[PDB]
Amino acid sequence: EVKLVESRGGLVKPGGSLQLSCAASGFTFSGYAMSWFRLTPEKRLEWVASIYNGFRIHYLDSVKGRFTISSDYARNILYLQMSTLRSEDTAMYYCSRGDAYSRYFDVWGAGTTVTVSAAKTTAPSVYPLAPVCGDTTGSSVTLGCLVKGYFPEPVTLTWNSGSLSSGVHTFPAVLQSDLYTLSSSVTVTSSTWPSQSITCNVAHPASSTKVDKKIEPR
Amino acid sequence: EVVMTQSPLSLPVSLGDQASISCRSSQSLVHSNGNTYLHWYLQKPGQSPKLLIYKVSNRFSGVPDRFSGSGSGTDFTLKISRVEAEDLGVYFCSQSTHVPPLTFGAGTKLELKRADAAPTVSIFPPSSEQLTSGGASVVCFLNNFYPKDINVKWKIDGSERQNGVLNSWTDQDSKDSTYSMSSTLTLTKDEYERHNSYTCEATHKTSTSPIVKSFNRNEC
Repeated sequence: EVKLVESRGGLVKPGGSLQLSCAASGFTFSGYAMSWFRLTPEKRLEWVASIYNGFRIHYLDSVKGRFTISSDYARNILYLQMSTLRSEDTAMYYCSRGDAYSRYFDVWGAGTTVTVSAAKTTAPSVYPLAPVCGDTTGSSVTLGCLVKGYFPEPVTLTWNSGSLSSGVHTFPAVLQSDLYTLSSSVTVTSSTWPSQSITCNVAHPASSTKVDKKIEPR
Repeated sequence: EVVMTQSPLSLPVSLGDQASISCRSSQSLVHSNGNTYLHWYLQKPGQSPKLLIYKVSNRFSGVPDRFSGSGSGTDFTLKISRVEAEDLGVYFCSQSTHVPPLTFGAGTKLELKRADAAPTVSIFPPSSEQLTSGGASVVCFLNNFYPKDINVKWKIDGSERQNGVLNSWTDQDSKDSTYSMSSTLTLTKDEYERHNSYTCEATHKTSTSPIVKSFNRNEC
């Protein structure tokens, strides 16, 4: 195959620095426009920088003076030195090979995440969400789990250790006080709970924490 | 600085149907050399972007003949003759005629159509565990609804509340094609104990009136 092996990303505090890289496999950089792109949290695709045969260099205005694109044509490795990192730089970065003549980009590396934040590794608080008084006698009943104040992403949430999969909705995390908050709901037949137990399992790799929260009445 | 505008932002279709996505540039993309550097890419969840069409109408190697591109100057169109499941994702147009910088449109999400469905709404009070820490989050789930457009309003003791609300939306469900949303109103324990009536109101096309779920704190 023809591909671009991307380096691992990282977590960095504002003002900090980090270097990304990609190695070519199955081809050579010579003649191509090697570039860096990024997919922001808002889900917008942005061009960041490009370099051609080591003598033509361009930068997105917002990164001039902070980011440096360079290339080793001998080893065929592309680099992106990011300094004076800002919160706005948080995104998924992609290196890519573009045709110099037609100006399109056909070969892309896998996304590499770069998060710029002052937050420290924090385990999440896992709160059980039990039905209000009166909504436990319908055909089905919905229970929930609120995972609040963790950093960094991600967390793994399951219901009944994974055996309960249907009728589940786990929502994308949102930032709250520079920390992440996520929620998940599970809907089961009215006769199931609480005679049968329902438990929210939350794993947060970063903090080596595993929290299981049983959802109980009242 | 060439601005790229795609229409629509979301395109629901049924498998087998034809689809058309539009892209407009703020300036003509015809280069002085006569070429028009307008391209179309597709990006699926968890994957990197994939080139589909380059220079308006050139299908890239390996791309199915169901994809075709047309247009000129400032207006372009990507067409899919017969939509297949693998085609679902976000389509981006991009220009490289006036560079730097190379620019992209905001993208168009190709999604699946299905019958309308009213949301199943559930409201939850702050947990005793969270209250002990001085916080009070009231949560509302608006599940399995269609179409995706929906509005949520919070009321405390009957009055609209805007501060402290955070929302999250799921992508279209792969099994039933519906959408879901979670809305959380976060207050301090102090504020929560200051009022009694908490209400989550949903406005959706499936109802002329907002769908309402509520509870009173002093009851639990």
